[PDB]
Order: sequence, then structure tokens, then C-alpha cells
Amino acid sequence: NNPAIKRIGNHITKSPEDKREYRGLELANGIKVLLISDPTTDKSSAALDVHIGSLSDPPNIAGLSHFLQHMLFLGTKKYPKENEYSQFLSEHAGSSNAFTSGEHTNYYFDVSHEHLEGALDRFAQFFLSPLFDESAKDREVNAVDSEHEKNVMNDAWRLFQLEKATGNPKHPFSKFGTGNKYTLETRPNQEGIDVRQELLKFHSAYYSSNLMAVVVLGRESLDDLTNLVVKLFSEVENKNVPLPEFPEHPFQEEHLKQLYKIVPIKDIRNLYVTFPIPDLQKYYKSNPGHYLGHLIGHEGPGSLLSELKSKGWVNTLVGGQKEGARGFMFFIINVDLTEEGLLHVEDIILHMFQYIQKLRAEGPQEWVFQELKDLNAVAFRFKDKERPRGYTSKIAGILHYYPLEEVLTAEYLLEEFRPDLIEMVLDKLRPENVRVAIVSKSFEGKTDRTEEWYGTQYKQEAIPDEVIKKWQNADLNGKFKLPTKNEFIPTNFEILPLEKEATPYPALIKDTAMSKLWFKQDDKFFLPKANLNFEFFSPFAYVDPLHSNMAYLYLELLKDSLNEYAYAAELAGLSYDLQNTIYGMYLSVKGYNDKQPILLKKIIEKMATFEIDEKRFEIIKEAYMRSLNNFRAEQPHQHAMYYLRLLMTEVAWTKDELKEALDDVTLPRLKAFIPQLLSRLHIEALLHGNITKQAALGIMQMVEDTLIEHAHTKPLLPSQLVRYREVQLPDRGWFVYQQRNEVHNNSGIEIYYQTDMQSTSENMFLELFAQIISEPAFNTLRTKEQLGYIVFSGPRRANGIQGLRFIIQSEKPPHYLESRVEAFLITMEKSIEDMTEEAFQKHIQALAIRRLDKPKKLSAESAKYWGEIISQQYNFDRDNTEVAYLKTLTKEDIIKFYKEMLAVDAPRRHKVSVHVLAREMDSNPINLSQAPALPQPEVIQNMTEFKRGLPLFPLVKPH
Amino acid sequence: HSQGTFVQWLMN
Ligand SMILES: Cc1cccc(-c2ccc([C@@H]3[C@@H](CO)N4CCCCN(S(=O)(=O)c5nccn5C)C[C@@H]34)cc2)c1C
Repeated sequence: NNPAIKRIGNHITKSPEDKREYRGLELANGIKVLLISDPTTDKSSAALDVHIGSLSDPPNIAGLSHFLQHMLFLGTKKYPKENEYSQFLSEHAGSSNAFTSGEHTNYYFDVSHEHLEGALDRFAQFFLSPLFDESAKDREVNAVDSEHEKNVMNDAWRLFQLEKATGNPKHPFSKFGTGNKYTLETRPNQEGIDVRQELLKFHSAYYSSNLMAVVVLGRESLDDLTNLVVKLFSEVENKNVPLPEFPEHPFQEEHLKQLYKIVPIKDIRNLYVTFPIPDLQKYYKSNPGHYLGHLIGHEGPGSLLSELKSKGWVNTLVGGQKEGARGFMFFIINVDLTEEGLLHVEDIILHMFQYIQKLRAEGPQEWVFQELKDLNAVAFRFKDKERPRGYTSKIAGILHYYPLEEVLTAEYLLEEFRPDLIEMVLDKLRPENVRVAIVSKSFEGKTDRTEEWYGTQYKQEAIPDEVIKKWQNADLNGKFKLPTKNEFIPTNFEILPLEKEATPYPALIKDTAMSKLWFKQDDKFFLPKANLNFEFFSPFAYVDPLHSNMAYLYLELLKDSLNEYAYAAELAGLSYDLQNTIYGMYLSVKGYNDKQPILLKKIIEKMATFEIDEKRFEIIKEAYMRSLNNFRAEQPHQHAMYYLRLLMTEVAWTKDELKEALDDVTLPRLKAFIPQLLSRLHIEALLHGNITKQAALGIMQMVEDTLIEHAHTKPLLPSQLVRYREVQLPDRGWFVYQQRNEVHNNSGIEIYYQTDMQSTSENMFLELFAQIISEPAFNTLRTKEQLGYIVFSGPRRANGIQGLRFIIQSEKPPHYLESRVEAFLITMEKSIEDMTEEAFQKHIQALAIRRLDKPKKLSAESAKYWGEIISQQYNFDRDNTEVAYLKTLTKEDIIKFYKEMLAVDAPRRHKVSVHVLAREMDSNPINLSQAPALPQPEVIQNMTEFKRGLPLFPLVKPH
Repeated sequence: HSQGTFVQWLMN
């Protein structure tokens, strides 16, 4: 009947717990479409995936596909305002982004459910009549260069592109993907190329409707959603572009039996073992790569990782199938290297082929496939409700790979047990096919090659045939047994009935000297899952740097101890998180509630009766030292945030302080630390999910009784439960802390306009002003001025205080960015006075929609509560309370707030700035808007003296 | 740890 629709998909199989409505379509022009009707969703969303990516980049214009991705946002024929897309979304509680892989370009947005169409119309125009304005082209090319510049000093990106540089250079795999100013402007303007033509030429060539997939999720009916998609997208022209495919592998014979010695930027020691394999995508129901990844990557008793760990050679192992484009895949094994493991790489690789040989000797195991099949089956049935933005983006990508009806299940459910494919893949994992990469600072100065795009220092060697042969004659190693039946797989998925006295927010069901137990039985999601969060308080976890180091190492050793045992539970959807905090320890247990108390007890017993393996202690301590040192190579803007956190917190130990004190951490001193840490505690816990009140009370009591028994834990005094305060900046003051980043050749800056203690009033003044400036700050400071790829503004909340913050990472010096952001602030003062009275209320409803967005999954709701609890504020109805007040704010209230707190001449201005200089930046002192003249900043020369000379804020009264 | 299967992003 309808001619714009080539077909409609029969029922789209979904989880029986998924209340959303689905319909599959293929438009006349060949666009595969999935429509999602959720009358609940507070935000609607849509996404489009083009099966074109970096691999289709022209050889002479590296990165064109990624650059074009940036350019669709900046103006259409029907919506030619450069930022009409960003502006429309920002004014309607929306967000958007996109990425570019080798074979895909993925665009997605979300917006208030009442404006899906308006957003979708502006969005669809991306693929119909993009302007590619010559002025915006010359500006946005800098954003791409900042993005690459960011990644140049990143160890992961360097390895990523080093592999591409290592294979067949004729293969598209070797293409530089990111793009930068050289390949997108300098070199083209050198070769006479009109880039706007090549952007138009490419878009018109590859952005065909036959290579497109669309997902739209909104409150609208499935029929209404069908009409909408047909209305806006059926006019995309079908150029019948043949889908690019790459049968020939990027690694041929001459690229096998090769070894690479690579110099990293951080101090890391890693070993990568890779095998070229055929594309396993088609076998999505047999899934042989996962079967082998599951066994080879296993961390339980009898596993490869175990023996490598026991011999002190490796600490972590990751294995499985790595994606390449259509027609070629990889199999990777990734181990980090201890100081010893670096010297026994030959043996480590041998041990790898010994385990692989075991897998060949045992043959395919149907029970293993059954276990994997059953776990995925459960996982899909009780899948968590996704956020609309990420859900449309992911579905939009896999519409290209599976039938309309299988699109939801294809990546989860298993069907065929294929022992032939298991042997077929397993046969490609052989020493003649292997490629070895070693990453260690120990190759410093010993490299004879340089990777052109990132500068990576490396040396290429052929693996001796004598060594290949050793690997081929791999005996069976009696230390490698297959795993056993996973006893942690859940069997009881019964949702307990909702108790009479249940509450909508967490109830304080225990307030003893040792425990403060917050509890809420789930009344929204009804999945067999629960979240168990515990905060352990001890003044001895952060009393001084030495004790912080031991707090860390204690838990790192403890987790190391349990890993073998706990790994099974993780595969079974029962995971735990355990880490030291500036107040003590944090333990969270999330997953299926069935086997949950068994794991929780094993943890607390291990905590209270922990016995340290000295060999593990020395190895973890060494990795910890490198972890600290390796912070010198982090992004400049993260340095900025790091420093400011040190500057404004009452107590805070710097990395250097920790690093210096780490040598004094002997095994004896650690053994003494642990029982002292556990001797006096206060536990504040949130138990939330599919559990009853007395199950929770029993959980909490069991945790206590275990500690009391084995660690003789007494309570802490209420006066010991002191939280840290934030430094109180003086009226009209401006302080500047300056540091250099010795690794990255960009600079970073954070600017913090401290306002006042958190309050229902002061909270919303800030949040509303931050909303009004959110999009403009990005549009002015990045899109126009192109200060850098990373440009962020928004609230900063810490220790009960708050304020406005800007974060920029740029090539320009920090003191320059200071003026440009200062200039931008005056731009807003006018922008508000001229801003219409409706546009003001527009921003209010936008914030309101965001603040009231209902959590979709249990974990997300638990986080809301857990924030209220660790912040000592316990404002569980905060969203209704604070949004209500927000709506009464007037355009005048915000101007008084700005003139009094934020303006350059504000009476109560509180400005502290962190300047992180680039690696080579000398020690620093048109059509643009006017920057105001700034006072002389007081330069923090010493952080300890800075805090001594300033007051400390109070702490927010709770409730 | 089994890992199964970058991508260059538009925005910070
Ligand atoms: C010259 C040469 C020879 C042999 C291998 C390599 C090589 C190839 C690829 C890598 C990638 C690099 C980014 O591309 N990294 C990210 C950090 C660790 C994660 N992993 S992963 O765990 O192995 C992995 N991802 C998907 C599946 N799995 C198992 C990928 C690894 C690293 C090294 C090289 C460069």
C-alpha cells in the first residue's frame, strides 16, 4: 500500500521485561529503521549510522570522513544558522555527539520528549543539504587538530596507529584516521585541493540512503513514529553505493613472525600477542571467537592468567577477538609485565601456546557453550533499560549487521554450537601466525624506526625460527585445567513482593554507633538485582601519606587475592567494587541478588583475616609507584583539575607526597596497618534493590558481625566522623596556581568562580546560569574562537560548596584563555538583558526536564541516593524541591546573581585559576569581543601556606 | 577477562 516503505518487520523479539514497543522498517530508499515507542521516556532520541568511515577516506585527504562528521553540525540549507542544531537541543534539554570508526559514522541526539520532531527535522537535514560553509571549514579544522594533538602523547592511540603502520601499506587499514591540520588544510592547500568540494564530493558520493540506518525513540505511537521517519527521511537519495569490503587481511606472510619493541610515554610494561583471523561477524550465532576468548581470557582456577600470575610474570590478562573491518579480524592476548615477566617474554608466550594446545587436546566443550549461552540468555531477559541516546546509537549501528527482528537479540542470544568453527579459529592461533609487541621503557634509545603520525619509537625484529619452533612444540602444561561449572550462575530470579511499609525513598532503618543503614526495596524496575553500597570510615585511611599508601595497597592486595574466586561471580553478573577513599574504604556489590550474600561474606572475611603474600606485595607496590609517576603524562586539563582539587580541599596528599612516602611502606608496617584500620569503624550503607527490609538488616549485621569477630571492631565516636571542608576564598580575590605539563605540548586551565555554600536557592541560581551559558560558552570559545578541542563549563560542587567553572585545553597560553573566557562572561551579561522573556523560561523548562529525568535502571537510581548520603545531605526529594523553586526564578534574579557573584567587578567575586603550561611553553606571564582588564592575581607559590591563610567553609546541615 | 569487538569523537 504505502510506497515509501519497502517492507515492515514482523514482531521484533525483545526481552519479556522490556515494556517498550518496537517496529522494523526498510524505507523505499533502503534505510533500515527501528522505531521505539516509550510513553514513559522523559527524553526522546534518534540516531543515524552511515556504513562509511575512515577506511573510505581519500588517500590524499586523511581524515575527511571524520572532518565531515564535524561539519554536518555547522549548518544546513533549511537550517543555515551555524549552531541552530546545538542551540535547539540546548534549549530543549537535549545533547548530541557523533563518532567515526573505520566503517561507520554515527550521529545521535536526545531532547525533551515534546520536541523530537523539531530536533529530528534539524537532524535529518544533516544528510540532505549540508552547507559546508567555507568559513566554518577553516575554523573547525582546528578542533580536529586539537583532538589529534590530545592523542599524540597517548600510549593507547600510539599503539593503535602503530599497528596500522605495521601492515600492508597498500591496505586501507594503514590509513591515518583522526585527521589533523596538516592533512586537512596545510597539505590540501598545498595541492590545490578545494576542501569544500571534497567534502561535498564525498558526502554526495557515500552518504547514500542505502548505507544508512536510523533509530528513533519517542513517546509517540509506533504508527506516528513510522509516519515521522517516512516524512523526514524518505527524501534521502539512493545512490546504490556498493558497501566497501576488505577480504585481504592487512597482515600478510611478511608481516607474521614479527616482533616489535615499542617505547611508551608512561612507564608501562605490556606484551601484546596477535593473530590475524577471518571475519567472525557472520557466525554471530555460533560465536566461536567469544568461546575462545572466554577460555583463554579466563582468570579462575587452572587458567592461563593464574600460572602467569603465580610465576610472578603477569598481573592482568585480556584475551578475545579484536575487530577489524568487514573481511578481517584479529585475536589478541594482552598481558601486563612485571619486572620479571619482561625478561621471560619467550616463556610467557610459550605458556600461552601451552594453554592453547590444551584447548586443542580437550576439543570443543558443549557444556561451556551452554554456560555462555545461559548467561547471555539471563543477561538479556533482565537487561537494564538503556538511556535513549546510547540505545538508539547502538541499535543504529547493528541494524547493518542483523535482520530487523534479530536486531535486539543478535548480540545476546546464542543458537548454534559449532565445534567446527571453534577448531577453525583455534587453528589460526599458532606460532607461525603470531605477532608479538613488547612495550617497555627499557627500549629507550634502542629503536631504529619512527612511526610518522604519532612519533612512536620502535624496533622491528624477526622472531628466530628456533623460537617459533619452541612454541610449535608446546607440550601440555599440567598447571592448565579447563574451568569448572560456574557455581555463581543465578537460579532464583523471584521478585519479592513489595512490602506494606515500603517507601519511595531510602529509609534510615538503622542508626547505631557502628552502622547507619539506608534501605529501599525496589519499586520501579523489578529485576532480580540489588545494589549493596558500604562506606567504611576510619581516620587512619588518610591520616598521612604513608597511611594512604597502605590503605590503597591493602585493598589492591585484597582484591588480587580474591580475583580467582570472584571472577566466576563476575561472569555470572555479580560484581563488586572495593577501593580506598579519603575517609576510609568503599565497597559496592552490584548484580543479581541470588548469590550476592555469598560474595559479600567472602569479601568481609577476607578483609578481616587477610594474609599478605610477600611476593604479591612487592609486585603491586612496584606497579603502584609507576601508577603515581605515570600521572605526569596525563592530559593538561586533568592536571588543572587535579591541582585545584588539592588547592581547595582542607586535607589532601599530593602524588609526590604519596610517591615519596611509598618507599617507607614495608611488609611488616602494612601487616600492622590493616588491623589498626579495622579496629574502629563507622559504616554507612545503602541497600537498594530486590530485597526485603530484614534481608537488608541481616546483610548489614552480617557485615558487622564478621568484622567484630575477626578484627574486634569497635565503633568510632561521632566527633571522629569529620568531613573535609573547602577553602573559603576572600571577596574580590583572585589567585593563580601555575605548573607545567612535562609531557603534552598543549596547555590546560581551570577557572573556578566560587559562589557560596550549597542551598536550594544558591544551587539553582548556579544551575540556571550554567544552563543559559552552557551552549554559548561552547559555541563562542570553541566553534568560533577555536581555543581548543576540550572546552567545558558548568557547576563545580565539592565538600558542600559550589561555583562556576571553565575548563579549557588549548595551544594558546593560559593567561590568554583567561581573557577570552573573561570576555565571554561580559557577552552573557548583555545576552541576558537582551534575551527574550520566553527564551528565559525556555532555559528553565530545559533545566527542569534534565533535573527531573527519571532514572531508567536500578544502578542509576542508587547513585542518586548514594550521592545524597556520602554528601551528608540526605535530600532524597531534592529534584522536586529544587525544580519547584527554579521555576519561580526571574530574569532579574539571575542578573543580580551575576552582578554580585560572577561579574569581573562583582563585590563577592571568588576566582581561583590553575594554569597548566605546555611542555615547551616559556614560563608565561580583530573580530573578537572586548576582554575586560583584570586585576593583578596573587600567585600561589606554596599550597600549604595558601590554605593556612584562608578560612574554611562550614559543612552543610543535613536533611 | 574476555574483551569483544578506537573511535574518534566529535565533542570533548
Ligand atoms: C606492532 C604491533 C604488533 C602486535 C600487536 C600490536 C598491537 C595492536 C593493537 C593494540 C590495541 C591498542 C589500541 O589499538 N590497545 C588498547 C589498550 C589495550 C586493549 N586491547 S586488547 O585487550 O588487546 C583488545 N581489544 C579488543 C579485544 N581485545 C582483546 C587493544 C590494544 C595494541 C598492540 C602492535 C602495535
